[PDB]
Amino acid sequence: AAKDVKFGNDARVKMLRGVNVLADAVKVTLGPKGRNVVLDKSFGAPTITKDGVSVAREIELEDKFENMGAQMVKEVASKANDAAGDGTTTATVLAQAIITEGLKAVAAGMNPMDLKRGIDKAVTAAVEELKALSVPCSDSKAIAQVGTISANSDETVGKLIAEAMDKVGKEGVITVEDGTGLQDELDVVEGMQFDRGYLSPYFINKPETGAVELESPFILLADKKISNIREMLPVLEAVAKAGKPLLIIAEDVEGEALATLVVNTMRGIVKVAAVKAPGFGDRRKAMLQDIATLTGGTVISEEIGMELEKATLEDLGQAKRVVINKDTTTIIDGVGEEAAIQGRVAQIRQQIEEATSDYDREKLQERVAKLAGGVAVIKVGAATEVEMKEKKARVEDALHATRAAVEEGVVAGGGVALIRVASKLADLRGQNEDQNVGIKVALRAMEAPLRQIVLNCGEEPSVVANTVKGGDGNYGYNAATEEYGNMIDMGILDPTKVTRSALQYAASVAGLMITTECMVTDLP
Amino acid sequence: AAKDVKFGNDARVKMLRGVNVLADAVKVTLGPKGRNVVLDKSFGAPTITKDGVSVAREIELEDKFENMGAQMVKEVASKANDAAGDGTTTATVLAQAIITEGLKAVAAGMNPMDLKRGIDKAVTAAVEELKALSVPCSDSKAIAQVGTISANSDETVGKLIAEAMDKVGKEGVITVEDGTGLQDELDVVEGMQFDRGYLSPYFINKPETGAVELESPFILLADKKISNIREMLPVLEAVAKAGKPLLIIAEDVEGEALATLVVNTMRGIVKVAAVKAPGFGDRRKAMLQDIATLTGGTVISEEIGMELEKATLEDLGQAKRVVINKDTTTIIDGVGEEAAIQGRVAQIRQQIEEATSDYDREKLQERVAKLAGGVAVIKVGAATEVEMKEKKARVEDALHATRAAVEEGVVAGGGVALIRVASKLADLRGQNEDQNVGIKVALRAMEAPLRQIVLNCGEEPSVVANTVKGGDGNYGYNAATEEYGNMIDMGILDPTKVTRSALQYAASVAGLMITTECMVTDLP
Amino acid sequence: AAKDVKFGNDARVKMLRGVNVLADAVKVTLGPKGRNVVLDKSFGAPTITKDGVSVAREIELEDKFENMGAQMVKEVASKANDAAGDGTTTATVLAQAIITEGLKAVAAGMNPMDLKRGIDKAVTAAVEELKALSVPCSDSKAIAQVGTISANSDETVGKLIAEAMDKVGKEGVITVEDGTGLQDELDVVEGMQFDRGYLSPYFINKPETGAVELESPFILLADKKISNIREMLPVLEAVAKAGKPLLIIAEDVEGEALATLVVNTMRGIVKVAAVKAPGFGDRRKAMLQDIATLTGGTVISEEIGMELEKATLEDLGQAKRVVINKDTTTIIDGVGEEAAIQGRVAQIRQQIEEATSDYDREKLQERVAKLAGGVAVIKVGAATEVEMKEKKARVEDALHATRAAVEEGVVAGGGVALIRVASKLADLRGQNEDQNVGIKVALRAMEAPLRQIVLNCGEEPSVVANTVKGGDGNYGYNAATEEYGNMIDMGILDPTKVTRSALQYAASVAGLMITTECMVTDLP
Ligand SMILES: Nc1ncnc2c1ncn2[C@@H]1O[C@H](COP(=O)(O)OP(=O)(O)O)[C@@H](O)[C@H]1O
Ligand SMILES: Nc1ncnc2c1ncn2[C@@H]1O[C@H](COP(=O)(O)OP(=O)(O)O)[C@@H](O)[C@H]1O
Ligand SMILES: Nc1ncnc2c1ncn2[C@@H]1O[C@H](COP(=O)(O)OP(=O)(O)O)[C@@H](O)[C@H]1O
Ligand code: BEF
Ligand code: BEF
Ligand code: BEF
Ligand SMILES: [K+]
Ligand SMILES: [K+]
Ligand SMILES: [K+]
Ligand SMILES: [Mg+2]
Ligand SMILES: [Mg+2]
Ligand SMILES: [Mg+2]
Repeated sequence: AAKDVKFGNDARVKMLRGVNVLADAVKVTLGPKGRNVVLDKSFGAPTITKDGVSVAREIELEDKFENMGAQMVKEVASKANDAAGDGTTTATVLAQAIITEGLKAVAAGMNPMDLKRGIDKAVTAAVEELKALSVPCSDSKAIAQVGTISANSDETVGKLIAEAMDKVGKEGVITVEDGTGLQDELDVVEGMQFDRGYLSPYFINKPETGAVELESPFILLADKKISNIREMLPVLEAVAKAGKPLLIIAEDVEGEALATLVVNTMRGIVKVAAVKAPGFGDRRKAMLQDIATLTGGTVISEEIGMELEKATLEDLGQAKRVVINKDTTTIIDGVGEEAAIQGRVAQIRQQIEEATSDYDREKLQERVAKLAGGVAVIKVGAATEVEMKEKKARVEDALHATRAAVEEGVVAGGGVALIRVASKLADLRGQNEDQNVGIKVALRAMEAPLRQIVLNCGEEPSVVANTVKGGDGNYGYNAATEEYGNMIDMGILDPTKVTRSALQYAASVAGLMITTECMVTDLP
Repeated sequence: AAKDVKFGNDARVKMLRGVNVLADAVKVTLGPKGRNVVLDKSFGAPTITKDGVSVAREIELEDKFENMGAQMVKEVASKANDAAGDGTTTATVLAQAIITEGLKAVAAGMNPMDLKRGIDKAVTAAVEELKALSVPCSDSKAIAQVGTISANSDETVGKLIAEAMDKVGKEGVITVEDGTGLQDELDVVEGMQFDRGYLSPYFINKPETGAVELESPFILLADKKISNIREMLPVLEAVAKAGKPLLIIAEDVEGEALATLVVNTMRGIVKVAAVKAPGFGDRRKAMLQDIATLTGGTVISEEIGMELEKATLEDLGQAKRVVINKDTTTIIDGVGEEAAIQGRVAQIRQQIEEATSDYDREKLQERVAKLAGGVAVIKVGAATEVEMKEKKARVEDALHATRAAVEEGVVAGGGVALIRVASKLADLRGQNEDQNVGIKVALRAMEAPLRQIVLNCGEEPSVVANTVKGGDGNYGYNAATEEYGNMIDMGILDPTKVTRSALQYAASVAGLMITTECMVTDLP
Repeated sequence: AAKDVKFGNDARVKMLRGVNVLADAVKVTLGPKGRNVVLDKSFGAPTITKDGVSVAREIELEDKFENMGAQMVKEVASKANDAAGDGTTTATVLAQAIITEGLKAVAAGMNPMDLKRGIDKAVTAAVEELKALSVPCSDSKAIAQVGTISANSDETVGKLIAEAMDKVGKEGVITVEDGTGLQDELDVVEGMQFDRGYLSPYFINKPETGAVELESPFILLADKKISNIREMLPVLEAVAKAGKPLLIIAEDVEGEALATLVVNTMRGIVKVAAVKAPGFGDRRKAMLQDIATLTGGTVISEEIGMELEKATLEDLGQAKRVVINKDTTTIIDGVGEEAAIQGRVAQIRQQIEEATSDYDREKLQERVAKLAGGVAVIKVGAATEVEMKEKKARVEDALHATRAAVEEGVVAGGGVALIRVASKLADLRGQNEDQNVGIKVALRAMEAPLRQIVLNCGEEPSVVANTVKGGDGNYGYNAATEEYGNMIDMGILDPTKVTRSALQYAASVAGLMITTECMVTDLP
């Protein structure tokens, strides 16, 4: 309704103070000597986190102007997280430095939009230099290293991730869940396994109790429910009874089919089992074809001139063995030739890139893996729930970080990257003096991350930053050992993707934020 | 509703202060060295914008009177927007100037209604002088220029629009959507293509690309959803003997029909495909006749005496090719008479002037494009959502502005146009001395845009206004380069329509506003 | 609720101050040098108006008593508007004057009830003197003049109204709507105009812009809906297939009834069209016979001993041409006897009385115009919405004023009429001295309008009032030219009816208001 407006430097100060609250809150978590922030939650017990964007998201201020500022820089940490998954704190520190020096330049009466232009040019150039310094991260050693770094110097996490990426490969899927016991644990499921259980509990064939085993069985795949009665199916069972046991996959299996199926499996004339198909309906309908081509069987598609009632023993798929429990169904191997199969693993790759980003990629690469690779799950150990949350957060951080490292390569850590490219951009100049100042502002702000890392140790940022600028190559400061040295040799690695993204995102919002000559909001 | 009344100068001052708050808020965005305003939003993050009407709309003041003033002048920016789409800020600045100088004139005790009379006369003359100064904007260079100017000196956007307008021809449509990646992108679809997919994936001919290609097919156009194949059948048998494929368009095609159709296209009995009609009921039924006349077939209307069972090969439409994928359908080289096409486009032009703006103009011209011209979409690149808002806003501004240039021609930018016609009206006089004063108020106020453009650079407006008024023709001040020169030669162009509009709209509300002797509102 | 009572002068002051607030608010709009009032509105933008009653209606005051006063005198402006349509401001000023001098007289201890009697007697006499002074207003010159005057010296309005009233005659109907473009436009539809559109768009004939033309067709008139009446129809269809096209008018034509009609106009058996009947159920059936006698056709009433299926080729009416679009239908040159036309015109004349003056007259005069004469519509041009409200208000004012003048004639403007009758009543006396004082109060108050018109110019009202009171006849003051002269020759004319009304209503509420010895209201 009724508004309140402020103009010029008067508004810039309020906005800046607002930025500074969010930034000062996020800064303490930066680097190895960084400390932890506690975020209250109304419903439960509090959460303790070193994760930057988690802290940033929770910040909101009275005094609506300061709040506007904070709400604006919150976006840099949020997009940093949503793109890379690590380095949010760094992106925030960069944003703060840029806003500060930038507004300082505006106070000098320099043209703000021109400052923005200079900054953005400086950033594009710096991004080129970054993409240049990057060296591929391939061998499991380096991977374990960047893993350890994103995890705040927990070696176990890095080595565990290196192992997982080693077993299921890069293309393979890796997920992380809460662990029961205190030790971190890595579970790896190979081959075709999907998450659904047996419809009838009577099917257990083994002293394994819940589990069910079928040796070299035949697999039947149906698009439609058997939900009516057992009428249509038995013609297939008659051919299936000749030499083999049988596995069923469909939409669902109702009583009339199930009970009779049970009675026949009990004596049993032939051993049979039935489970729901893996996913939600359409995706799952797509996954039935996966199971089909994998087992060398054919899907029965109601919407074609193949009828559910008529099917022959050759229509069935074959497998070495199959195992079912309350949770998942498993095929121990496909009997179909790898030419056609790998044809389908390759052809699904055209489906891999799409407007759905990672939503499709998790379960699609899941699909690809289940056919070719494997799926992995990391159970994070902790004593208490408050340790559990933070620990798992660092783990997911390390996972994102390693994926980024693998994808875009890595550059020297400890914030030595940005300062190193900044030294290469010293001769860069713009169209006018204002733009020159903008560039110089950006180049100054790229020192921020390192100075903050040093500062969290309670040491001179000026001195360390200088003695680093005195050096060449990967020479940098090791904050944990509080000594200088070669970063790459010390195994301190920043994934290029996260440094690149953090810088890009910081400059994007700070650039716009320093062009503010007016602010409009609701009344207090 | 207990009221509160104020009279005369006592009330005029409150009104003026409010106006001054709205205007001073909008002004900072004026011109190239103009700056940005931040608008808080309850639901989301704040918005950063250089767009004038965007800032104007958000303004509301506590004091009911001041608020009445602001709420009244907000309309000039709004109408500016609804007519031109650019020049909102300018229209606001003109309104502020006229109001200020006018109320001062009332302080002299002059007759307000006569001041309005004088102002309106001066404006009426100035518009003609503008129509004289306006020169055609045709070549892609000029278009690119006005684009660049309205876009706040982003040349890329200016070139993009000129290019697009070149590719889709006149009557072709150009729209802008949020872009996925950081770079700007121009997409162009030529001819008749609508967004619907094949109903069954089994229809696919010539895979991969999951596309269906029909060479010289028959197009079937149905107003109703297709459930049974009985009603469907005769025409299909007629086409199978015909030697040709068949394309289907309806509200939808239900199971029995799809299934029968799929099985028949599979057996290799007939090559067929089916897609939904393009829009919602009135929209789709309206577009069915377009597609019909384009392909020379006749729509089967249950609501007329054609029933689907009775259908003829002549009821069918024909085309050179049709191509369908999961997303879009395309009709290539329809066989419908060029006569019929220009007939229906002409018949749509009567719908073009329809009193309901925005989407009606947008989606109607869209249809036109599909029949004759082509459609284009400009995707705006940005790192973050706030940058996306700023860039995309500037893009639609540049878009409307270029369209305005094409329609009404262009005049010298930098507001040098208004001052130039104002010098031409210097000998104008009215019926009495007061009206004479009104004219002078208008002519003095036409300097405002230029003086503000200069003022936002932090330079003497007085001096620039003088040295410009000393000159003639298109000689003006370049605010970006902060040096003088010919406006047209330096490519600073104001679309004549937005400049003409800004002035008329400003004058209409301000003229009335200075006639206020009393103000009535609710009590605090 | 708990009340609050005040007695005598203490309460009278409270009433008076409120009256004075309403009045001082309305007065500022009086005469040519009058000014404008701004009225806040919660939902939308504020409203700017010179219209008196509009300002009056919006007034309500905190203090309950002052509010009682204002709320009571608001009724004079309201009744003035509801009767005349102009002269609201004048009526208000009269009321304030009368109330003021009256309360003054009450302070002298005069019997209020006697004062009321004196006032009313003086007024009743003053009306006679007015109708004596009244001169016929006929010629388009005069019409244009009083029109222009009520419109606040906008000549275009006077000319437009004169054009319409000359074109459509007096009895003809005139309405006013918001205009598309900036310029005022007068549209005139001669002959039989019909408000409803075609039910099927396929009926379209040779014209474009979706119009249908039938040359020398037959007219069909039905009381009942045609749906299942499809089969009833053909007996008539035989003549339509024989020699000529066909037109249908009824309650409605449902689906499948319509379709058959369309198909035949397509195949080319018969050219036909169908539209809904004009009005709501009972009103409309009366207008059907009008159309019947106009075209020489006969109404078919299912609700009479006219049967639906059987009708003859001669039972139909004939016309030169008919034209239909989405909005309106038009019948050219009915073949019905002038005997029948003037017969229905004459038989409606007892109905022009219509047992009331208000609701019915509006749409009845519409019917009257449509049958013999013609209808006119004035579209009002404006740049912006706030101007549109103001312009159309003055236009509607001028329209009412012209009709009033034509019916009752005109008298000299500038409020010189009343001051002229006041001189004639100088010898008037009552029953006792108090009543005499009342008479003199009315006569004294009749000077008020002129003195206010003068006062809004910032001139001595006393001086102009005296030097005007010194002359005779139509001698008066022109406030726009600010010099004296003959009023009617200068084209300043007040319709006798509005002055007569203003005086009567003002006297009615003011006479009673001064009789107050006590006031009761709710507590704060
Ligand atoms: N032992 C270390 N010595 C020097 N720099 C380190 C060390 N460990 C991590 N860093 C640097 O600190 C940064 C880690 O920041 P962190 O606190 O994880 O928040 P974020 O990852 O969101 O920036 C990385 O850029 C990394 O290069
Ligand atoms: N470099 C420049 N030098 C001088 N005038 C300019 C320059 N760029 C734009 N202008 C003028 O400034 C005005 C820009 O309007 P803008 O500030 O974008 O808001 P709006 O278009 O809503 O008024 C136009 O008159 C344009 O001609
Ligand atoms: N040029 C003029 N000189 C003097 N009086 C005028 C002039 N024009 C109009 N008037 C008077 O002004 C009065 C009407 O003005 P206005 O207040 O706008 O409407 P109303 O009072 O009828 O509601 C009429 O009595 C008319 O005679
Ligand atoms: F504080 Be982090 F590693 F996003
Ligand atoms: F200030 Be704008 F580009 F309408
Ligand atoms: F106050 Be008005 F011109 F009816
Ligand atoms: K961290
Ligand atoms: K702008
Ligand atoms: K008035
Ligand atoms: Mg990290
Ligand atoms: Mg602009
Ligand atoms: Mg009037």
